[PDB]
Amino acid sequence: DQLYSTLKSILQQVKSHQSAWPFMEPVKRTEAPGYYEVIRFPMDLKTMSERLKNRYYVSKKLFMADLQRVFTNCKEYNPPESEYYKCANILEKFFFSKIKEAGLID
Ligand SMILES: CN1CCC[C@@H](Nc2nc3cc[nH]c3c(=O)n2C)C1
Repeated sequence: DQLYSTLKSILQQVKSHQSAWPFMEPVKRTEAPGYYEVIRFPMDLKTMSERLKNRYYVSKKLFMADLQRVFTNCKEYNPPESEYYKCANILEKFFFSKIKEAGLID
């Protein structure tokens, strides 16, 4: 499917970005105790990859929602001057640029 091919490319490019390291896998309780009592809807790029392979992203408004949740979770949990917050904004920019290059639209 062409939609699948585009999203996989976009996601793979996001996963390769230098600023994607805080979001590759789910937050661990060891890394942030009590995280999962504040962030009701966790999301990460591994979870997104599996969701892509399982064919859950039948639309753009969907792939966007999951990836945006990653950023909003980080901005809600962390302060603006932490490296996690900084990484979210850098990666968000890159993401939106990649969305434009592909002309991905609803
Ligand atoms: C799998 N692990 C590897 C290590 C980094 C972790 N991601 C992460 N950790 C902390 C700690 C405080 N705030 C955050 C945060 O916002 N994030 C996204 C994911």
